[PDB]
Amino acid sequence: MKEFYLTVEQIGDSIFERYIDSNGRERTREVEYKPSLFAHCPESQATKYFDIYGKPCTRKLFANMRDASQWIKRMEDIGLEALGMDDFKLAYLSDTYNYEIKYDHTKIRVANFDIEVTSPDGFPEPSQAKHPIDAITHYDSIDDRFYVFDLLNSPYGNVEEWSIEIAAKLQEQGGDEVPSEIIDKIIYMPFDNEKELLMEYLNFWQQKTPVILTGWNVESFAIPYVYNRIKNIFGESTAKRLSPHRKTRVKVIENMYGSREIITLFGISVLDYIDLYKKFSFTNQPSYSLDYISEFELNVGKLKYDGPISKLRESNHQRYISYNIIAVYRVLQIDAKRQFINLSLDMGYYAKIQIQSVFSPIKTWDAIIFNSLKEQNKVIPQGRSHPVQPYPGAFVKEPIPNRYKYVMSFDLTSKYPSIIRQVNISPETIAGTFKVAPLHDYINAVAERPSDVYSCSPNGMMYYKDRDGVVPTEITKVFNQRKEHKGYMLAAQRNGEIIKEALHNPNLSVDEPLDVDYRFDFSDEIKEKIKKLSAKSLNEMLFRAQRTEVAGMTAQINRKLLINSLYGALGNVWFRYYDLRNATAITTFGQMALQWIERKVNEYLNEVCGTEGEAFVLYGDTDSIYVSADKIIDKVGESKFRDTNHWVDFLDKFARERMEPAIDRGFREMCEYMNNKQHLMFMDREAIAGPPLGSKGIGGFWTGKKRYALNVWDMEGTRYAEPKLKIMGLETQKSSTPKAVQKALKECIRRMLQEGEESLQEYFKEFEKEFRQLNYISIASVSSANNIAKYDVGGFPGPKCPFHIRGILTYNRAIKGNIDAPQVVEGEKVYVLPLREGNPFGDKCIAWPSGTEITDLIKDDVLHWMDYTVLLEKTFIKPLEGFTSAAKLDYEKKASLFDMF
DNA sequence: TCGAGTAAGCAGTCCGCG
DNA sequence: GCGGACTGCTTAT
Ligand SMILES: Cc1cn([C@H]2C[C@H](O)[C@@H](COP(=O)(O)OP(=O)(O)OP(=O)(O)O)O2)c(=O)[nH]c1=O
Ligand SMILES: [Ca+2]
Ligand SMILES: [Ca+2]
Ligand SMILES: [Ca+2]
Ligand SMILES: [Ca+2]
Ligand SMILES: [Ca+2]
Ligand SMILES: [Ca+2]
Ligand SMILES: [Ca+2]
Ligand SMILES: [Ca+2]
Ligand SMILES: [Ca+2]
Repeated sequence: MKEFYLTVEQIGDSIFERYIDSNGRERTREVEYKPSLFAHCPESQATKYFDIYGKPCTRKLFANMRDASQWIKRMEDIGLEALGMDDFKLAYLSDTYNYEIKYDHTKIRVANFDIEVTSPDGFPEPSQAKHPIDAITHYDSIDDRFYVFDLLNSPYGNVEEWSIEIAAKLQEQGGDEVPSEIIDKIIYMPFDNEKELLMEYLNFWQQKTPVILTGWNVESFAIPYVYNRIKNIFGESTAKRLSPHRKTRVKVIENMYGSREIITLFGISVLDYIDLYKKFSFTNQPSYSLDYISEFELNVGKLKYDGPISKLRESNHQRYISYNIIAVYRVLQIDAKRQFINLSLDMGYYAKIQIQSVFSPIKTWDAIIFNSLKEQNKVIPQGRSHPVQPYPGAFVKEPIPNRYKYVMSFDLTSKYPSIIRQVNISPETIAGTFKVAPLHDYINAVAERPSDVYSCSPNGMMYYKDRDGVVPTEITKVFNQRKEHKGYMLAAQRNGEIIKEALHNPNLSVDEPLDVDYRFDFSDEIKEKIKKLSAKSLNEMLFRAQRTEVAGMTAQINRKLLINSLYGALGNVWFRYYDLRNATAITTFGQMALQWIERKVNEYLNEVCGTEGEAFVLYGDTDSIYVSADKIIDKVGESKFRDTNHWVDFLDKFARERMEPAIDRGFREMCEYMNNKQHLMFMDREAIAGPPLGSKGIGGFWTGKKRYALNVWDMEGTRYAEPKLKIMGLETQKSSTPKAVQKALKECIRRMLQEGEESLQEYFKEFEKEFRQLNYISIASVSSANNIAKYDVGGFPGPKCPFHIRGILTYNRAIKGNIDAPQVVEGEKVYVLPLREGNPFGDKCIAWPSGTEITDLIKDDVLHWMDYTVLLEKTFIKPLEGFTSAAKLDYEKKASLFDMF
């Protein structure tokens, strides 16, 4: 096989590399790598190396990496550019793997671990590591085994061995319900002292050294705790055995308020799953506890136990160990679904970076572009310091707040990357500038043509047209990958809807789910078989279809993120190719594109309707336009349609056969106006929305910018079995809104859009009447909590203290002394509840850590003093009032003359 | 919240507005 | 009571 790296590090003048050799075996080597850098040279000197602007360079080969680093410093002292890849390990990878890397994931050791630490006196701080590590579960992907290290004897209690027999039994048998599919994969090792546990763990680690190391909060807790505990018991040298090269660094992570330490393990790639999840899941969760995320992702029940976790080992060591094992498995289950490890490997090997650098799109793109340029013997520029400066972004149209009955939307494929490609925007393609007119003049095609030679953006920038820039070339490659995966995602989505339709008429029989590839649209034969399957088989297929859709979503949405982040990197001062001229060229072109096509669509529809100055485009934000289709429907007349699906078909056909060609003509003209390199503004129909035929539903509404709701029947060619609410920006979509209130507001919206005013009124009246019965957690607001100390003045709120911070201060006063009280953690999220006048907490609200029950001794008081009236007004009535005023509806029935009878 | 970007919404504080 | 100046937070794209 072709060789591929696992990890790479620079340690002084050596590159240390772990890799898979041509026979599929893991190897390690130390290489005295001699890096090269570059300086500009005269024309007279013959060279094969040129910088991205075509200026000749001479290659400097250094005796070692330290000499090269020192040369860079001396060049700074002289005031001359030192060109080339200054991150020498990336140059090493480029030289050693000068081909498209094909990797075999089955040869990569992926380790997933979790530790337990009993701590009677609060949270066990990893920097101190003052308490025994009393359990480690470490899953190894090559062995496919869970290795469980269990401490039986501790200063906090001696316990009996964990029983795999009890672990496997149902909870109704007094067991722990460790899933049957992993029971045979557990290798259980009890220890009568912590020193032998840790020594054995290190020997195990030496034999099965992780390449990818993951888990939940492993970077912020487990890794520093293990390292520091081992360091405390044995000394530094023993702790450094967690690194295969025996090198570690305490790394200080900081943001704007406060800093924290992590431990860099040289020769390991740590991908903490909480951080993978935050970057790649496109959620914003009220809590990031593993129990909360597991429930959300997997629909598994919370791991229940009596008493605090600090007393679980002594009271129920059996459950303690079983829950440690289950926690490790839950991360594996989340990854089986979301596939973020697969994503990280894919993108890491594509860019030729340390796999952990997938968290940094700047590093990822730096490597991709470097490797691309190096293939042509071109030399990358030196990175430079820039002051942070603002620059303009997207245009957002101010909508007229209203109900909107029939709506069709249109959206550009990968807009900003497509602009980069169309205009040919790159560091080395800048051709000059032209005299800019107001944007309005370009939008209305009255400004003089910018250039008859170069490709232009309405910010004044001109670009070469003779050859693609490196940014366009490389963004296109990742875009094409994205397009492939989006195809699989949408097919799986369409397939899911076929199965949902089939579930209306399930067959009474015993059978199996069909063995099919859900990434491809079901054939006629598969569809006929589906119509004869049982509900059980259909539901199994639906689950599999949905999992395939999720896999496609991960692959496509994060490649979209990567290419959009290349645009973003152009506006980040740490990017080697930072240039606000190019960042602004993209955003300003984007503004024009939106408003240009708004004009073109209005013009087209006014023509086919025989009107003048009528506004068909009701809204647009950044890219998409939303078009009112009322007049189109009315042109034929609602009575002509047999059912909802008939007018959806009609609008689908109208959009595709009439509107899209007009939009295409419109953008082709804009391309010629700007003299762009290639027409790539492909705006296709997105949503078709409206009320069910014959209903009193309103279809949709806008309250303002970034705030709307639509009842959608078809989305990008997926025809839903049941209509789907597309709600953007409204409180239903905000993690700060209480769970039960999201649910209620969503149902109010559903009733508004699908059923009408009377239906809304019936539901509102009931919610208002019954909501005090809702569980306190489900009606609590959520907020991130920053700068708690800044507003703490002797335990009381300082000037301008935020409401949620005031709540935390109230909580802190209430738990003074209470030893079984969780502390609110700076920068994490809290639940927040209002409190009625005269409550014993002495303030108008209280807050506590999100994802948790509030501690027992104040819970009864919070429940007794909760201000349901304020809660309802702020979280439910106020937002609903906004929805209904915008939609011109009443959520309460107003008096009429009929009341007199 | 270490990790690409800007636009813009709403909650809440403080305090003016005769 | 509502709105502007401001901080804080969270969303749309
Ligand atoms: C979602 C998102 C968009 N944008 C910008 C760049 C996008 O091209 C532009 C429009 O956003 P979108 O329409 O959400 O996405 P897209 O056009 O890139 O891809 P597609 O519609 O094919 O799924 O807004 C960002 O800069 N960052 C982001 O995270
Ligand atoms: Ca635990
Ligand atoms: Ca120490
Ligand atoms: Ca788009
Ligand atoms: Ca599309
Ligand atoms: Ca059937
Ligand atoms: Ca969009
Ligand atoms: Ca099209
Ligand atoms: Ca889309
Ligand atoms: Ca009490």
